[PDB]
Amino acid sequence: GHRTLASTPALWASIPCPRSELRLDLVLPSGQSFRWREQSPAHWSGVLADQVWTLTQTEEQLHCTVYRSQASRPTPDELEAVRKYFQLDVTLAQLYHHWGSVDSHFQEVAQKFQGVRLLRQDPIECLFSFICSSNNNIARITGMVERLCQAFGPRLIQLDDVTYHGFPSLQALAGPEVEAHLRKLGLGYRARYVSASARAILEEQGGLAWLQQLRESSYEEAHKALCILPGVGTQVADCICLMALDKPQAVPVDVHMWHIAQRDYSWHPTTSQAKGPSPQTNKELGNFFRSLWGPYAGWAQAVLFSADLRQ
DNA sequence: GCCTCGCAGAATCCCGCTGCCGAGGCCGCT
DNA sequence: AGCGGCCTCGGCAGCGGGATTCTGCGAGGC
Repeated sequence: GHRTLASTPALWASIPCPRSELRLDLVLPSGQSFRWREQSPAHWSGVLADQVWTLTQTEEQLHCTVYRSQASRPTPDELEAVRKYFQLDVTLAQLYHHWGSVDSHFQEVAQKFQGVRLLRQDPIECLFSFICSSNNNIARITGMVERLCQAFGPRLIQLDDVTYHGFPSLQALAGPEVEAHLRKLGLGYRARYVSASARAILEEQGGLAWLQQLRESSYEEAHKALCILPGVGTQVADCICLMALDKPQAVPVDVHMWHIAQRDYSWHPTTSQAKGPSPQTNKELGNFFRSLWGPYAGWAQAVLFSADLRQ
């Protein structure tokens, strides 16, 4: 079973994270990832780097525990791994103050919202998780990615309901027949969007090196490089850039963002000739959000997304 | 004696949207 | 002067499971 606060008191790891800077219940199930579930209150669990992670939040600290194989006191290198995963070197209070000074709508939204953060995931993990998250509700994608991880991932242990697996290796998905096999599992057409976006990594773009060299490249170059891949449009390209490549200038634009804009901000496509999902409208909204907010507008977008979901 | 209220069961919407199909702009050369 | 076709636009629609939202059916009792 998933570890509870009274399960194994010597199997935790505390890191400094105030509740004003971050809130677990508003970030992880808020579309940004699809490998974390809740069983007990204020608990989350998902596999990263072939290791099961369980996260909970106290008033001023974040508590962590791991499943691998029979050892406690997780090593500080994984603490730095989750620190990079959670942008703990970044401060959000000053960013909230900046946004409230420039625009009072974000302050009114954040009058009860304190700490909608963003993550920084592995690009293979985040990319393949967000392939099958297009035109799809969160719970379906969560079960969807869990079933894919069961089918193609190295399992760890059956933890009282369902086995947990490492996220599938890139050699496991770049083969043939995988589209039909995952369509049997129920990925929909996204299965094709996985297959065409697996071999293209290793057979036509240059392997894992081409993708891993994009974490220090320029914005538009990396954006177009991800957009060339099949199934990775501008929304998931910006999602990968923001949550796997450390590009805080990127604002994801989706159904929630556009409903929020058209109902709260009175923004309409000026240069564009329509009001429907389109790359020009996405670029216009990105430029507008960057100009009105600044260089870190994706984080304010994340707060807006968490506000949209819990309402 | 039929019509208000409940009530179970289909229909449709929806959800963190890309690939392909219409379309102007830019070149093309009669 | 005459219209063919490359290149980023705009509009859906493909894939499932859960909510709404309609959509017809029993009891009734004024």
